[PDB]
Amino acid sequence: MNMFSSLSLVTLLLLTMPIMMMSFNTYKPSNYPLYVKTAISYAFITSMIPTMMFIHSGQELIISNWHWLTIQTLKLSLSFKMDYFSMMFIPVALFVTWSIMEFSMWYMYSDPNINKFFKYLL
Amino acid sequence: QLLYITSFVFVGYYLLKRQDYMYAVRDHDMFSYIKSHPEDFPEKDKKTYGEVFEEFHPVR
Amino acid sequence: SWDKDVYPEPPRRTPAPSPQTSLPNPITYLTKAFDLLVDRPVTLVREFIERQHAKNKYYYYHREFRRVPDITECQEKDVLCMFEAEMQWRRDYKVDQEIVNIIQERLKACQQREGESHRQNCAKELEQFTQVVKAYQDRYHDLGAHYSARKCLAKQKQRMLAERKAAKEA
Amino acid sequence: YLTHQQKVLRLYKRALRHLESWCIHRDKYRYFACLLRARFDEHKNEKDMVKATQLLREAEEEFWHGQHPQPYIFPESPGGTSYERYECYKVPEWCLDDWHPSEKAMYPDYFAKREQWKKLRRESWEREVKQLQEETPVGGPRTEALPPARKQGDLPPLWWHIVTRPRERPM
Amino acid sequence: WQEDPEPEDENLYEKNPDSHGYDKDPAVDIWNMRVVFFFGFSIVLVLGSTFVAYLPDYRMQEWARREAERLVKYREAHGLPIMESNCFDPSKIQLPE
Amino acid sequence: PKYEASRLSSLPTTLDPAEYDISSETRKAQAERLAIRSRLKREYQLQYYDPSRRGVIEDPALVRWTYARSAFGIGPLVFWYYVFKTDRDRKEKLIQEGKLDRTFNISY
Amino acid sequence: VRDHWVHVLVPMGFVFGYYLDRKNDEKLTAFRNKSLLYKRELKPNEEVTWK
Amino acid sequence: MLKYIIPTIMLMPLTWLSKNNMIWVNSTAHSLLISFTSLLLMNQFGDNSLNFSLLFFSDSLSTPLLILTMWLLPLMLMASQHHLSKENLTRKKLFITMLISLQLFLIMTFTAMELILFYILFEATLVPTLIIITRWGNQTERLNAGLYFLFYTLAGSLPLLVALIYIQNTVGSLNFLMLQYWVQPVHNSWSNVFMWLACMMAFMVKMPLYGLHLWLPKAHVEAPIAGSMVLAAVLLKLGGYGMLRITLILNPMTDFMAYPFIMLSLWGMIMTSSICLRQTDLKSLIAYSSVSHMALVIVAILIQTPWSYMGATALMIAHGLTSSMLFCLANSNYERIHSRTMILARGLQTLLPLMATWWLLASLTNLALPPTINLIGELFVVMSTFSWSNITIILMGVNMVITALYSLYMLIMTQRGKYTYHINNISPSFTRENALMSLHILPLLLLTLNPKIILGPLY
Ligand SMILES: CCCCCCCCCCCCO[C@@H]1O[C@H](CO)[C@@H](O[C@H]2O[C@H](CO)[C@@H](O)[C@H](O)[C@H]2O)[C@H](O)[C@H]1O
Ligand SMILES: CCCCCCCCCCCCO[C@@H]1O[C@H](CO)[C@@H](O[C@H]2O[C@H](CO)[C@@H](O)[C@H](O)[C@H]2O)[C@H](O)[C@H]1O
Ligand SMILES: CCCCCCCCCCCCO[C@@H]1O[C@H](CO)[C@@H](O[C@H]2O[C@H](CO)[C@@H](O)[C@H](O)[C@H]2O)[C@H](O)[C@H]1O
Repeated sequence: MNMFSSLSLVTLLLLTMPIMMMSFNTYKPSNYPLYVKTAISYAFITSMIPTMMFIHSGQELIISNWHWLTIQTLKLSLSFKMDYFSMMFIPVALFVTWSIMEFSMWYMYSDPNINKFFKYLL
Repeated sequence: QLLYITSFVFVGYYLLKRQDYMYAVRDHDMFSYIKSHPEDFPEKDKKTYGEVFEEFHPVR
Repeated sequence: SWDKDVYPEPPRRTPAPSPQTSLPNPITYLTKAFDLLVDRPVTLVREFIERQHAKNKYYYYHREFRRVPDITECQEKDVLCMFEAEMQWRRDYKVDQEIVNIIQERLKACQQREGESHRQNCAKELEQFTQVVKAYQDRYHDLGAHYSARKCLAKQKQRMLAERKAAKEA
Repeated sequence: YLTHQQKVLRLYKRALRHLESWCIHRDKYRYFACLLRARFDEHKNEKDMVKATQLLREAEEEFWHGQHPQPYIFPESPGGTSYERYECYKVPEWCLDDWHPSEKAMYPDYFAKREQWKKLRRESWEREVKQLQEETPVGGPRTEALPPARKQGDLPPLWWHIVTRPRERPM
Repeated sequence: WQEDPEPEDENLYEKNPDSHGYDKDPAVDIWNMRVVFFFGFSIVLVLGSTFVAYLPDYRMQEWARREAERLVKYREAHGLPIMESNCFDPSKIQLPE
Repeated sequence: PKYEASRLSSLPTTLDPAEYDISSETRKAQAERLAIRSRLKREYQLQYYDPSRRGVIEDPALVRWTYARSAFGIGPLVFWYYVFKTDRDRKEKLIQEGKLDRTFNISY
Repeated sequence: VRDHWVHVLVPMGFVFGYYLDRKNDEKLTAFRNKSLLYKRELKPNEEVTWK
Repeated sequence: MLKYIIPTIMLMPLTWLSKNNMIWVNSTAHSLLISFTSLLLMNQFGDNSLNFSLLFFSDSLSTPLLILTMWLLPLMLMASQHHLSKENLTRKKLFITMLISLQLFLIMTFTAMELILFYILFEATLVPTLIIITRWGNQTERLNAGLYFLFYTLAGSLPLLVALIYIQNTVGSLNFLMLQYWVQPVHNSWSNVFMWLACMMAFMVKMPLYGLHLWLPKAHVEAPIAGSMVLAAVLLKLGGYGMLRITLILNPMTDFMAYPFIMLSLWGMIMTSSICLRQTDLKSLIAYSSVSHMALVIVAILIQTPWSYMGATALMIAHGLTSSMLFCLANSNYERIHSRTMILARGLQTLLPLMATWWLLASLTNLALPPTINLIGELFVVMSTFSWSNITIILMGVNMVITALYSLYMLIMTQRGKYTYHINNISPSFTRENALMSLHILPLLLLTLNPKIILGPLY
């Protein structure tokens, strides 16, 4: 449970970190695309763990971590569904995106706004 | 400038006295008339909302 | 941390491991790594924080509202009585909204918990949800944005008159 | 506005390009291109200009029927896949005037050379305006053609925005 | 008539390349940037966002939930309906007719 | 098969029968058009190339355009009125009769 | 200070405004500790329930 | 409310007694301090409104509008001080005084308990607003814009006064707390039909209702930047706030009386959104955009559902920041090229990269990208009008498409494409301008984290 739910959220939080670093906390413009590509490759690894737990025992869960708003009898919460479809799609999407960013590091090499290009892909 | 403020306050004070007096007189007149004419100002019998019927108008 | 009667969960049944393979389970070794590298340092930080918390124990309380006369007992246009009744009715309305929210949370937890067997195993929750929504609908539905205890009463009396008529024609 | 000779030559080029779009293969295109040329060479010496205009009009009717619906377009030609692709990177040179002095300090050699061009522009302008006044008839220009410089040290009138335009691949 | 010609537009950057755009006088310009940035961002936005994040149970929606939990517990422990259709007791209502 | 022009697909210039019969009158008109274009081009260029100019070159044609442009009224309201009124009368009738399902409808 | 004395005007306006808002509550104390909802017995050192 | 009234009044002596070169620093700094203290109005209770005195109160409807009002004053000061730089000192101080006097009337208007007091303050806002437009607008037809704005308002507001005085005679009071308990149903009669129209038409003109909206684009094209900012963000919402209050005493007659206005609103929002696709003046495009957005607010108020009122409150706040930001963006271009023609200065992202980002964010909120409070408000109204009648989803959905089309069309036309060759005075964005844009969008986006404080009393 605790490893499954923590690692499935780490996959998402890891992807946002290169976006947060654009606020200049610890930003290396020299190779931002390498930084973005590395995070995608690490997110793919972290997502393979809950996928493996699902394939093993069929473990599925819902995370409703933050109560955002309640409109009378309609409670809205930030809620994540780690189920069959998400557990299988996320590693595939990250694997394909990992190749595309690595391809992009060569295809868009001369674009003067390559950094923004990788932020937009992310 | 000082005489401007003083003149306004001096005149204003007396105007406020007559103002407050005239509303006191109006109220004194009104209550005397109600006491002299109890038949025109009956103490109405008041129902609670559990007893009174109000139509419901749904907002759908 | 919460009342188990308000937010019940059935007892949990986890099967034991039963390997039919000589290959090691990667999840078992990742689990041990997670315990050593994640949980224990996390637990150590938490225990330090709770030790600070125990040195400064102070309390807060759940506010209790005395009951006051309802709008049914208020003389017409008597705003002092109407005001207290209206405020009480508004507090009750918010409470009934959260009662429905509790029952909906029960239903949704059961649906996820029961998996492919939810349609059969969540019947009791479905029934309780059906009843509270019906009661909630009767009390508060169709009042409009300018709702009030007065309008709420007018609706109940309209419902009561329709029920009295139907019983008479029987 | 276009002469008869210009219309025939434009049609020949346009017809050949669409024929290539159809043929694709170089050996096949070479064969049919020569046949197409022989159709133009047939009526090359037509001196009856009413007949010549009939030939062109039918030729253009033939072209419209036989044109490729998706002809090949050079990537940077109008309508091509790279047309205007690099416009976002073209920045006009007046933008450097607004650079902060610390930015200009990063390129001391470049900005000293830029000042010489700006001085060349300032000192030339009056002679350019005067040359255009002297050479423009009373009614004003009848065409858009601009003249060369006529003396030594003069620059051709209205040169700045041609000479200092952005590079086609500016970044 | 006799009238002044239209003034030419002025670029604040020509005299003051460091201009923040608030004033032609550089000292005033810098002061005006500082009050806007400090009172605007450091105080209202940062402290105002913190103040809003910690409002004490805005409009009792947390109290309502606790109170709902208390009533659901009590009513189910005593075999009572979670919620009744009637908002007000019928005994206190006198219907017409 | 001849070309049929449409509002959204014009006749090609190579197929336009008036492009091949160009007389002295037509040529004179084209020269007059080129002269107007050239005169405006020069007037624009003497300002655009002026090294001392900083600003916008005001275009009277643009100003005339915006000025000219800045210078089916009950039927759809009536139409929409009857669509919504008819729908809501039907809906209200069913609720009063109980024939409309509102089992879980407690948000509005 | 003739340089910065004007910067106390809006702050003083707020203090005066705050004080006058409080004085107005002193005129609206007819139901203090008398509403059916909140009425109670005074604590031993209490003069009034709110001010 | 005296803790807000008095310090606002003191801004006047502050401005007049400041050193000549400190008038913008002092007024801006101290108006920001007033704005900070306005957050004390968030002490809202679940049942009762915050009732200060016999004159003023603050519930969850007025509080967000108050905070928006007092936030907007320093922004207007920042936005105005550049184009007023050549003005002589006394006329600058008079201009700032009008803005301060506008804040004074507005915060009193939003907090009055008694409806005649609300009426007088509601009417008093006309004077400084009219003076700001006719005295400090640039063009000849600012005089006509003033008369249209003045007389559209008074054509509706005088019947409202007669109705309000009539209601007090019949009911005995116009205190809004009293009206909540003594309200009686409005029966069918021609007299009540005109009472309804007299109670509502003044607010319809302010919103503005479609068909009574032509004063608005006229006013915006003539107003200086501060005039547009307050007009778009607050003055329109006076009518929205007025309707949300006075509908209390109009039931059940609103049931059938709302239809013609709902039809005007529902169709008008499509008409005005389409008109935006063909507008050539940038300010006029933003003005028509407001009409379309406020049509949703009118529908929400008229159908009177808890969901629609919450959406109306969020839409009113969200539109105020968004539309004010767009006028500020439009004005930043104008202060360079001195034209409002949208097609004049193109490709500005090449020349002003960071201002392009502000344009992008303002456009994204204008088309209501989730989860901006712009979408939250719109979504809640769309939710509620579907229950009112399912067919409305067709008009709501079509309006969403057109809004995205004109919002992005604005962005593509001015920021993308090629830059205009002859426009060579596009100087880099000033710190003042960047701060101004960010002081709109940042609080707007931060409200996504805690939307409940802008959802109003029905929350
Ligand atoms: C309760 C909250 C109140 C918050 C109010 C915030 C207002 C902030 C305004 C700051 C503007 C200061 O702007 C300017 O700075 C310094 C202050 O020493 C002075 O500038 C100069 O004044 C004289 C000499 O001329 C010197 O005493 C001073 O050292 C020098 O810096 C100016 O007199 C002042 O106008
Ligand atoms: C007796 C009842 C009447 C009570 C009156 C109480 C107030 C009396 C104020 C008297 C002092 C007036 O002060 C006189 O006017 C203004 C502001 O003050 C000052 O001059 C002003 O010029 C400009 C503004 O135009 C600013 O730099 C600044 O506001 C101030 O220096 C004069 O230099 C001063 O001589
Ligand atoms: C943009 C503006 C939109 C305007 C929308 C206009 C809506 C028009 C509503 C029409 C209904 C007016 O209100 C109507 O008045 C008449 C007054 O005679 C009332 O009827 C009353 O007079 C008639 C006489 O003809 C009697 O038959 C009837 O017994 C009596 O009650 C109706 O009970 C009421 O329904």
